[PDB]
Amino acid sequence: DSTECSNLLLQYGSFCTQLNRALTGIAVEQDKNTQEVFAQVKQIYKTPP
Amino acid sequence: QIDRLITGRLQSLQTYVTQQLIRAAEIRASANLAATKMSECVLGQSKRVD
Repeated sequence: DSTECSNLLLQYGSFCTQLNRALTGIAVEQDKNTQEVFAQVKQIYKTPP
Repeated sequence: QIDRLITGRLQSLQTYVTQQLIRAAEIRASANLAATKMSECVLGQSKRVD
């Protein structure tokens, strides 16, 4: 919430965007890992009583 | 002023190269898996499941 710090920051290009994009990529990769490791079965079988 | 532009552009280039190295490493891993699949599943008959 510093206006002047922003103004100056915009003179350095798209660094901020590139960083944010990278972190978004890793974040969605984590949900991909959990999905691939566990969701290997189509149905939810039940234990016979 | 020139020194300022040089430092900035140099840093942006070094960042690019770093990202390319990481991506290349991941592609290498993929290629290794592809080579294994070609070797075991095409040139023969794999028995391991899934």
